[PDB]
Amino acid sequence: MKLNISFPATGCQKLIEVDDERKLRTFYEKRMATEVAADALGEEWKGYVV
Amino acid sequence: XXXXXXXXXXXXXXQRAITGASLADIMAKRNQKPEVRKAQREQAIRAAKEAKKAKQASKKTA
Amino acid sequence: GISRDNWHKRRKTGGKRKPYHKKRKYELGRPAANTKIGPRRIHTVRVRGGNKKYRALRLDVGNFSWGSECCTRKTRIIDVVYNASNNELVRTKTLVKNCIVLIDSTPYRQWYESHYALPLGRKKGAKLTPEEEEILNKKRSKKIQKKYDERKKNAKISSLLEEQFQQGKLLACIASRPGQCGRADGYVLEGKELEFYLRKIKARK
Amino acid sequence: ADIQTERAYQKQPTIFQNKKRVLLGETGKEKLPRYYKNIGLGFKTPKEAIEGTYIDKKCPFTGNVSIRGRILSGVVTKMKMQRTIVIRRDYLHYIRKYNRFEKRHKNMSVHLSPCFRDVQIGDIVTVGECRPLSKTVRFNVLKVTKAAGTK
RNA sequence: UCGCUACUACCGAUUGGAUGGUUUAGUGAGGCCCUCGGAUCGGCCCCGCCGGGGUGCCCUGGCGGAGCGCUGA
RNA sequence: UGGUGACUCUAGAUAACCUCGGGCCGAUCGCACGCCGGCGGCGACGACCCAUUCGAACGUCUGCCCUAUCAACUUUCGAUGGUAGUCGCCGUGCCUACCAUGGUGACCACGGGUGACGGGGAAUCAGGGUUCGAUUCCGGAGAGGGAGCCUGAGAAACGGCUACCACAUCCAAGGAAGGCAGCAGGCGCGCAAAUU
RNA sequence: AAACUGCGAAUGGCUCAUUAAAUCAGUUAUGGUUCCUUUGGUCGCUCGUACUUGGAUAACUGUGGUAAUUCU
Ligand SMILES: [Mg+2]
Ligand SMILES: [Mg+2]
Ligand SMILES: [Mg+2]
Ligand SMILES: [Mg+2]
Ligand SMILES: [Mg+2]
Ligand SMILES: [Mg+2]
Ligand SMILES: [Mg+2]
Ligand SMILES: [Mg+2]
Ligand SMILES: [Mg+2]
Ligand SMILES: [Mg+2]
Ligand SMILES: [Mg+2]
Ligand SMILES: [Mg+2]
Ligand SMILES: [Mg+2]
Ligand SMILES: [Mg+2]
Ligand SMILES: [Mg+2]
Ligand SMILES: [Mg+2]
Ligand SMILES: [Mg+2]
Ligand SMILES: [Mg+2]
Ligand SMILES: [Mg+2]
Ligand SMILES: [Mg+2]
Ligand SMILES: [Mg+2]
Ligand SMILES: [Mg+2]
Ligand SMILES: [Mg+2]
Ligand SMILES: [Mg+2]
Repeated sequence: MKLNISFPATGCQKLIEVDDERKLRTFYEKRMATEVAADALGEEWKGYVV
Repeated sequence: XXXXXXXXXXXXXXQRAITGASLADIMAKRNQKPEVRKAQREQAIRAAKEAKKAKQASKKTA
Repeated sequence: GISRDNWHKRRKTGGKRKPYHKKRKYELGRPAANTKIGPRRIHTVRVRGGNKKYRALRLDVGNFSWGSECCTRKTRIIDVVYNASNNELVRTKTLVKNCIVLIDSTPYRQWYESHYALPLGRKKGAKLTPEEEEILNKKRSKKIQKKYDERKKNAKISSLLEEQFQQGKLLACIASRPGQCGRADGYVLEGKELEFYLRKIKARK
Repeated sequence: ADIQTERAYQKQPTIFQNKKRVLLGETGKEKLPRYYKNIGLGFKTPKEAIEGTYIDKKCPFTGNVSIRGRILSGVVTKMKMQRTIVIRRDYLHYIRKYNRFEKRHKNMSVHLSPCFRDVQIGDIVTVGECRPLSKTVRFNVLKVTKAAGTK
């Protein structure tokens, strides 16, 4: 699983590679265009909404 | 047991510096007040009117 | 798709012919557009030459001429009474050309009572409302009363029509084919045909 | 009455009957004005059309069709179809090799306005061509001349 | 006629086989039409708080927060 | 008002209608630059609707090779006609509904066969014929076989697409892509036919 | 250059499997229809932000995926 992440207001991107089953647990059984806060994603994220 | 709620999400246009004018110039011209702009407009308008009647005299000269 | 071509067919004698060419665009048939009474629904089709055919799935209003007194008003359609083609088509209430239909008497009776200042389809109970009495009984000026009085010689109506108004529903027939046209428009049944069709629908019972 | 056989009402599409009148003119008579047209090639439209009561849309005189095309003649053989007859045209086809003709014939189905009547098998009918009326019927009967043995 | 050799076509069980063409019936991919469906994407309103203008309100602006409000695709 | 051999024609008058899957009315481009803060010359695209051109599509009349070891054929599932519709770009059993019982046939229908695309033509010929015309012009059909549609003024298009059947290419085995009856050229078939 | 838009790709080329009043030929009709284009006609005939209006998207920038494509 790779994540392709984008900051619109800044106008930037990064390709992150995530292998953790939990981090993806938060994303499974999800439809497109839904908002999930990225928490399990890492320590830094926290209040980040994706 | 069911979901009756339909979420309404909002769209926001942020600001970015456009290449050749940094966010300081965009905001410098944006936040410029009505006195400043009205002065600039009427001054450029009168400069243009003078150049134009000068070129009307330069039409009738030739 | 549906080919309205002639070459799938027996000869005059009846020997079947083997088709020389496979089906051509211009010989195409489309599916049947059946037209029901309800809130207005219409689908544009693009046809040969690139022109728009207006197709009617649900109709409500249609406009009609009351031919005797030469008027035409935009009315609401109620029901399909009779169809020469198919009884099945009455049952599902389908609008085709030349099927027969009930319409609101209302805008007609209004026009009429404004033209002739006379009672139409009102109960013998005679009960009236202020607007009605001010339109019908009204007030006149000399030149006016003479005009209206001069028309009063003219306006009398076939007993059949008269009754229709009393019931609120008029018998009419559709001259335009909504299927290709997009509107169901037509004329009120007067006189001989009216009596005829009345005989057919009493015969339907 | 007797004019209306069919499920639908039988009209003359271009004429408006229901024009209202005084009760003094209703007692006089009801005569619905015929629509009849003069067909062009000099066939006088028969008396029986212009007076007559019948209604046939496909008749050349009292109805909507236009006679343009070939004008042919033939002889009536079989009339059991309603408002149409089968006439046969005979002719001689020349075979070059043998320098002689052979006989031949063709059968035309052709429509016949109810104004003409007493049209009797084996009599000469002159027809003119119309736009297609039916599957096999492209023609229309313009005038009927009796067989040679009429009395 | 019989006999010998050679070559053609014929009858012949084998419900003989093969292919082609139509077609009865059952099955029925895929488009097209109709009735639905409604993931999502908007717009208008609803308020809160604040800034400018016009007279507590009105016209705007700036954000935000929210409603099974009601509309388009 | 005007027009035909003939209109239910063209034009006129009256009442209304007008599609949210909307009809017309130009929110456009260039080159010259001039005139009394205003005026405009030439063009380019657009556009509803007439008319016109290229057509196209259905009809009319007459014409085709062999066959009886094919004599009756079609019609419950349209055959033939009637009446009203639906569908279509319109005329029409085109299709539905309801009636009628027709229509074709020794003047050869119907059925079968064709080493059958039809013509313009070719070969051969005193006169008459017989045979051949896949092939450069005109018309028709078809793009492996059938079917079904998008797009458009115009295709039921195959150097578009969607299936099924028959074939066949790539694969990391998950998937993807095919259509020379265009030119070359290759295989096969064959007595039989040219340069990537 | 590219990309959006407009137009064209329905012609032309090939072949002769099917197809027997069918195709086709001469003949006529469309008063029973459709017609890009071209040519001429029309285009203030309607009585009811305009000195200019709204949103998006491609090339382009960038982050990517798949063994594979004129994929996205
Ligand atoms: Mg057009
Ligand atoms: Mg079956
Ligand atoms: Mg299906
Ligand atoms: Mg009929
Ligand atoms: Mg009809
Ligand atoms: Mg039937
Ligand atoms: Mg052949
Ligand atoms: Mg030949
Ligand atoms: Mg040839
Ligand atoms: Mg060749
Ligand atoms: Mg050719
Ligand atoms: Mg083709
Ligand atoms: Mg091949
Ligand atoms: Mg085009
Ligand atoms: Mg095809
Ligand atoms: Mg090819
Ligand atoms: Mg091609
Ligand atoms: Mg080749
Ligand atoms: Mg060899
Ligand atoms: Mg050779
Ligand atoms: Mg392009
Ligand atoms: Mg062009
Ligand atoms: Mg023009
Ligand atoms: Mg890129």
